[PDB]
Amino acid sequence: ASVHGTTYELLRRQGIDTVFGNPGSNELPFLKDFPEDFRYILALQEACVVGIADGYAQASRKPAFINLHSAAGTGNAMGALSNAWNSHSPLIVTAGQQTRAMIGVEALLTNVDAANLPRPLVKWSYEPASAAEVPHAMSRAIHMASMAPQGPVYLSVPYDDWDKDADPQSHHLFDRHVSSSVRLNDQDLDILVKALNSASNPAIVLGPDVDAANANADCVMLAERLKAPVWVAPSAPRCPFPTRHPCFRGLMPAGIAAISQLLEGHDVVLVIGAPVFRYHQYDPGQYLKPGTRLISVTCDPLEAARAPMGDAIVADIGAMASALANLVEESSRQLPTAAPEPAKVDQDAGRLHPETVFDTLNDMAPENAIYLNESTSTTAQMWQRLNMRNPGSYYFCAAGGNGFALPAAIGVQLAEPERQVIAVIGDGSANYSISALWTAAQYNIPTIFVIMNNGTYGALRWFAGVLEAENVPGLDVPGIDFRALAKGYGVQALKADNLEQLKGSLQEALSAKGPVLIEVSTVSP
Amino acid sequence: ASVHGTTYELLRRQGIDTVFGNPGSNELPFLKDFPEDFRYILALQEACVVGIADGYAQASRKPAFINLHSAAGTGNAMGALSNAWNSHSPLIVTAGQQTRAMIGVEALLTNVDAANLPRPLVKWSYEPASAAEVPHAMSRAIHMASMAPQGPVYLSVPYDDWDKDADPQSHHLFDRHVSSSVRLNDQDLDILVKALNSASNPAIVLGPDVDAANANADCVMLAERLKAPVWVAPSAPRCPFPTRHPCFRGLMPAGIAAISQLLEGHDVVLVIGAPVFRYHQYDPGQYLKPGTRLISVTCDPLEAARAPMGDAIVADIGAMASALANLVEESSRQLPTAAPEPAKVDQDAGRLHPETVFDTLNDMAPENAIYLNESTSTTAQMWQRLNMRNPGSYYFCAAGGNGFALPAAIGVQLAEPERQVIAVIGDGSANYSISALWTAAQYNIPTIFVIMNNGTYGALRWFAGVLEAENVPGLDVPGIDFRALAKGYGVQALKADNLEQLKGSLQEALSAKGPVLIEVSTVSP
Amino acid sequence: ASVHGTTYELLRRQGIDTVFGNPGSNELPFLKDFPEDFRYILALQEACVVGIADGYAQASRKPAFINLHSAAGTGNAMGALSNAWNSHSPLIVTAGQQTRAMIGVEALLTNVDAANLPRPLVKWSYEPASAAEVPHAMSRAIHMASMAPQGPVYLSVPYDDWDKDADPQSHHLFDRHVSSSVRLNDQDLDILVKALNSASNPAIVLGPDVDAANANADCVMLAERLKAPVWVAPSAPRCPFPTRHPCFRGLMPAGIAAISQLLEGHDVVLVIGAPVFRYHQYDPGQYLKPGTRLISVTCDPLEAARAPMGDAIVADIGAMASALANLVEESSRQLPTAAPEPAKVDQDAGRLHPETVFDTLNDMAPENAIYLNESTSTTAQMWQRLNMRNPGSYYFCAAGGNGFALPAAIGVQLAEPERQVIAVIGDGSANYSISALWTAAQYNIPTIFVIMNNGTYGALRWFAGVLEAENVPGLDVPGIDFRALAKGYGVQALKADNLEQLKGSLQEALSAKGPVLIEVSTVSP
Ligand SMILES: Cc1ncc(Cn2c(C)c(CCOP(=O)(O)OP(=O)(O)O)sc2=O)c(N)n1
Ligand SMILES: Cc1ncc(Cn2c(C)c(CCOP(=O)(O)OP(=O)(O)O)sc2=O)c(N)n1
Ligand SMILES: Cc1ncc(Cn2c(C)c(CCOP(=O)(O)OP(=O)(O)O)sc2=O)c(N)n1
Ligand SMILES: [Ca+2]
Ligand SMILES: [Ca+2]
Ligand SMILES: [Ca+2]
Ligand SMILES: [Ca+2]
Ligand SMILES: [Ca+2]
Ligand SMILES: [Ca+2]
Ligand code: NA
Repeated sequence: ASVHGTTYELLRRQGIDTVFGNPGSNELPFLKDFPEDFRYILALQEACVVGIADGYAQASRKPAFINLHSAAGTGNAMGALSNAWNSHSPLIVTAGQQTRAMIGVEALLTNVDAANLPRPLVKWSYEPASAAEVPHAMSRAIHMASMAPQGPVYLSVPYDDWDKDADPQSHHLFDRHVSSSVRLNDQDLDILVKALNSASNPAIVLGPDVDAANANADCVMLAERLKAPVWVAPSAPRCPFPTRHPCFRGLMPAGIAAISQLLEGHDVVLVIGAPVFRYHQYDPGQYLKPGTRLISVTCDPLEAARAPMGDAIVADIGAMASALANLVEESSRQLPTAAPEPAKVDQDAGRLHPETVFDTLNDMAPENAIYLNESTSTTAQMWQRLNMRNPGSYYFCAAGGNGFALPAAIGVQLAEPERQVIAVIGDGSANYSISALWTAAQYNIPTIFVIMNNGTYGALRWFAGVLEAENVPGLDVPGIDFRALAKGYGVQALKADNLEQLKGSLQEALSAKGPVLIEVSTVSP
Repeated sequence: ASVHGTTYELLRRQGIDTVFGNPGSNELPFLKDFPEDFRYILALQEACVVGIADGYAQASRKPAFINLHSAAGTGNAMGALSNAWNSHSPLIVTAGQQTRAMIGVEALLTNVDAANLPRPLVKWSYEPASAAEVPHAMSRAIHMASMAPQGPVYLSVPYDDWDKDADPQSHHLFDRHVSSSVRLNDQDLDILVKALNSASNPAIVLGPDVDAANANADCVMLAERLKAPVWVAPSAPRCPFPTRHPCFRGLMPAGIAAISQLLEGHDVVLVIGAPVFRYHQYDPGQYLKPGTRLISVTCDPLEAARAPMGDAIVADIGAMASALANLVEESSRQLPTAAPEPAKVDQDAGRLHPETVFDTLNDMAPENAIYLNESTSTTAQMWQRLNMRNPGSYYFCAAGGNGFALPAAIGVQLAEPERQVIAVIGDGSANYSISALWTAAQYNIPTIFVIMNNGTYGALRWFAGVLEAENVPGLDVPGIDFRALAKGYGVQALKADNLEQLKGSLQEALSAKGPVLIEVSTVSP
Repeated sequence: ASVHGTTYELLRRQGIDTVFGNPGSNELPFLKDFPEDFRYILALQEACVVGIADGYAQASRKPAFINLHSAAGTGNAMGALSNAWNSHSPLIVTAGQQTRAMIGVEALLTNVDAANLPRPLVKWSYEPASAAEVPHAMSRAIHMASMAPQGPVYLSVPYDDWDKDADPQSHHLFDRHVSSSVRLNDQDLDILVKALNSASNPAIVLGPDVDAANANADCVMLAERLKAPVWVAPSAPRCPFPTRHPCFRGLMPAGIAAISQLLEGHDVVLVIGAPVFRYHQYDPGQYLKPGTRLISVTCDPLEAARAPMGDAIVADIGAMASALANLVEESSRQLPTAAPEPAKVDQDAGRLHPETVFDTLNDMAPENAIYLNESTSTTAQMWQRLNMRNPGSYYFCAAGGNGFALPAAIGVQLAEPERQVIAVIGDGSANYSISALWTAAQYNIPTIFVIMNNGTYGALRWFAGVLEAENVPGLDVPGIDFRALAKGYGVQALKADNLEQLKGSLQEALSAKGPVLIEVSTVSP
């Protein structure tokens, strides 16, 4: 067998059947004779390729396979890898290298010092020392991406390797099963459970790895047993809990003092599947108030090490959530009371308030819709106004890097063909990965893109106000016609200048058979 | 003085007056109170920011200053840095970091292990250990980018540093002058000159660092004195010689055997300002034939070390070209005969052959036009058909990374307001950095963009044919309306489906007062 | 509180009370006002410092704290870190940096790009962005070294940081408890247990992480229940099993084909706490024979990913060994039969055969002796001839790097004051870290050093024979007087030229009150 044949066999035996890519010359020997059981998803720029793959991996809860071109293609994807690192996304990033005989001379298209290029945003990064090693290196990449804590990995392959003979012993790779589905030992788990059972006023904080593990339902059982309020950890990349459940208390503010004040009076705070914590604004004060102690369950040693307070347990979130939910006592305390609905903001017949947009989406969207957020000044309102009952219903750029949601929404829609994806993206953010629209058109992936057009980088105006910074350039983005961009890439487009038009546009989009972009004129901040 | 005030003073004292950027939260404390004598050029995605800055630096022959956001913004620019590394572009890349007090916790927007992120594509990469060090670190960045061999550098700055007090001793930085304008010692230079004077059939090969040094005219004098044919080294990022001068012989083929065959019979081959050599296709054979010896003058130790043959001298290209041109004897040999004009290809009333497009551009464009090339299957024809008399007249992605020419053409046009820039970009390549169009519209930078639309990644079909690779996915890019994309970003747009319309479109574009995009229907390969 | 006071409080609250070091100027602000409850162990060269700390950490099963000087001191320790990486040794390596105000100028003693220096041999490597972050960075280092898979970490601290004010919120660091004591979920653990219970001819292979976890006794119970033979994985850094237990089968040969042949006929091979596998010689063939399947339990994702065959589970070795030992059925198969004693080799009245030395050690040493091995040509005989009943009884350089055993034996003896340590070290290996002898003398740490003096690098002669390599220089090390070296560093020294003198020398050494070196004249290979 060739390295080509052996590697595609390994991939299919490990459950991989899709290549997200933008091709180049070093990759043609890999892509040729493309197997009939695989499918290739082209995107026009590598941030788009990786964003699509990332949404697909996060929603499908399985690794996604990517093929990029050498250093320039890898480099174009590096901002997307920033986000994937902070979402623990299992991404297998492969890139083609020059033929081994010209790597030394640094021929055009040589990826120099290739393994160092995507560092520090990958868990593992490698270029094999010979062609026959390629399948074994691919096996390493698959497992490194997939083991807890999941994350992106990188493999560079000289183009001449694919046609070489494989090692006959590579067959031992095909059916390897690697598990990290582990939980705390019984003795120590009993100590934790007793601490939770004994707490007088526990609180629960959940992060993205809960949703990645599909631990959401177990966390609902845990919160119901403990009679405990539940928040989402700050800067949330995913939604780990039903947002209208009576225990839900919303998105935590991303500040040190704000969080310790919120937790004041809670004796035990159990954090599951989050860093402790993804603060943003500097809001100095106490990490925790006297009387509060914190216990974190995390799948990532790096998160456990860097928490500034609390105890930690490094284990699989699915296994731990299941065990805790099933072991804790039912407390005799009263179940928390559901938060009241948000108020309707006043809305005239002109430009839309973001609150109106989210209320209207909540009214019109299916109950199993999936939302993505890159409308960066409106996140708090989004979290208050969308009832997200089901797992896998929300994604936000985990590193804060714009350019995620537009492509990721396409990947999510590919992963979840029966759940309508609705990406709510600001006019600023829409540009970073605009060409991803083309992939939705070409493959008829029926994502709805809602562009919140207020003419400015609103979240930067917000932060400038926090800093009391004046005379800052570069904050306005006038003069973009998003319907023309959508037409450019073959996507049906609508505009909503007022509420009547927003309702009409959403009704048309929801009954369309392909992707649709709606440009919404929103109020300037 | 604050670090902010001191750093802008250093920048202006070192000749920097423009910030190319896409802002974020960590950068607002740098950008605030933006000085009145500076200008800020916004682009909508970081590949665009860096491409614009790169074109500006290459055309202006001076460093360009960039400001990006943390890891995600830096990462989005990494493919652009691939190209800048191989063009020796003097780019000062700055990125904002989180406040020092939350770097440890890895708050949102922390750039983890920041200096390793852009490696291996930068000459120098650093995050200062204290606020007061920032001006001194900026000084290092300026000089590292600017000294031979020029190239990109990276500086990460915690956002809280800018308001801190500067070191009063930072004033010693402001007027430092650093020179690398050096040439081989007299004794050894005399030996080289005697070898050139003695040669029976010398040849000259020129690379991009000739054009970067503005050594072009000196190289013309040298070639005229030596009566020697002149080629351009393969995979050429710039044009180092007048393309209708009698000595000019065109772009070398990017293959080992092809080059040694071309040089056969030349006893001494003098390479100036090029790697030896940027081959692409694998074309194995002799590096040089018996009877040919090679001497390379390069500004880059890495190029001198990796050449597989020849002697080398590491020195400034401007200083060496001037010295050689003025020291060599005038040979009594006959001056080489100019190459004949290319033939007109047959052209019917339908889709355009690329050769027709280039002939028409050559007929209609001003004599001091500047061209950029990202029409990757048509490079050889472009080189044959455009008379480029002047320095600074051609740019092509030096690492082969698509996404350079569209933004770079804007930067070049900014650098050269009196020379009409015409970027010839394939339909595939146009997408990588499409949002750069917006910057041309907003700042009214009157670049002309000629989109060669053949529906496919033609150069990849070419390489697949070289490999005899079949059943490759992802090679076609149907369904893009470039006039709608241009309208999306505010750029006037025209379409040319035939030669009559191409002439009309070019006449309109050349008399327009702002940027113009022309979508040209070209023949499918 | 100062950073100094806060950091020593963190250290003592996390169980650290000893600093292994070689001081320098950048470290004096850390070491000053040294707390009375700590002790400082000086060694004369940094390979020695780290080797001592490594033996201490491995034997004490807890992290060891090291302080080295800047880049040169860190660099001198890098070979020792090679070994520590492959033994999963929890080492907290700190090094002093220049004052922040001169880092930029690169004053003498600046550690440039410090965090990259010990890479790739550390799990985590960092220099804090401010003085107030130092305690939090130290907390990260402690936990990163200590969490599974344990390993070395690196922290660089500018010397001016220690006297700065600490953050009052650093107290939350002091009592953090971080656990990685995890095991496979119940459902999947039951599947594994059923597979073991069902096996017709199981085999067990154990590696060093068993001994690190003190899982040895659980592995004895497991082997007795399963009625299974037990080997030690190749290139063994530790001894995980009693070597005279009836199930024990010895050290595996370090070759692919040799291992698959050894395992032939075993239907299920359970590997615990080892890489799969640390082969040495290239012995190509089948990784496993038909009929054998492999299951690995490893604490290290990197080991699970790179195994070329088998299933894997990533979990804590102590927790998994305990669970398996207690859950499996007692098989009705007959218990394996103990291996017979090794034969006595013929020995005349002259130079000693290594087999004689090991037999004599086994006869004379206490039953709870601890051995170290850096007599590299005699490892197989050592493993056959020493009855090691107890955990923590054997150490060998895990990366194969000479210079470990001499210092490590001192650290082990410090960790285990009531168990006599006997380091068996070749004449070649003894030189790498010879100055470590001084630390044994100064602190009266009563290690016995047995120098096997055959005049040559015997293991290299062995490998040269495997390669059929001739005319190799540098293999002989004549002319070293080890008694004079021992006298140089204050250690009592004896010589044994024959068996009578070996017995007499060992009797004297075993009844000495301090360290003793015995130079043994062994047969030349
Ligand atoms: C890759 C990248 N570049 C720049 C930024 C900075 N950035 C920018 C540019 C934001 C503004 C986005 O504007 P929008 O129109 O999408 O939404 P709002 O107007 O609601 O903020 S939010 C933010 O953090 C970033 N985080 N990531
Ligand atoms: C960043 C990046 N991604 C992908 C490629 C691979 N690539 C691609 C995708 C080419 C085709 C460009 O198509 P075009 O329409 O711009 O021009 P032609 O049809 O004339 O080739 S040429 C080439 O090397 C690359 N070099 N750089
Ligand atoms: C730091 C280091 N340097 C060199 C070696 C090479 N080396 C050397 C030099 C060996 C010979 C050791 O000789 P010895 O006298 O200690 O024992 P033997 O004569 O029994 O081999 S074994 C071995 O791998 C190494 N592994 N590590
Ligand atoms: Ca098919
Ligand atoms: Ca906006
Ligand atoms: Ca002005
Ligand atoms: Ca094309
Ligand atoms: Ca004391
Ligand atoms: Ca020896
Ligand atoms: Na990098």
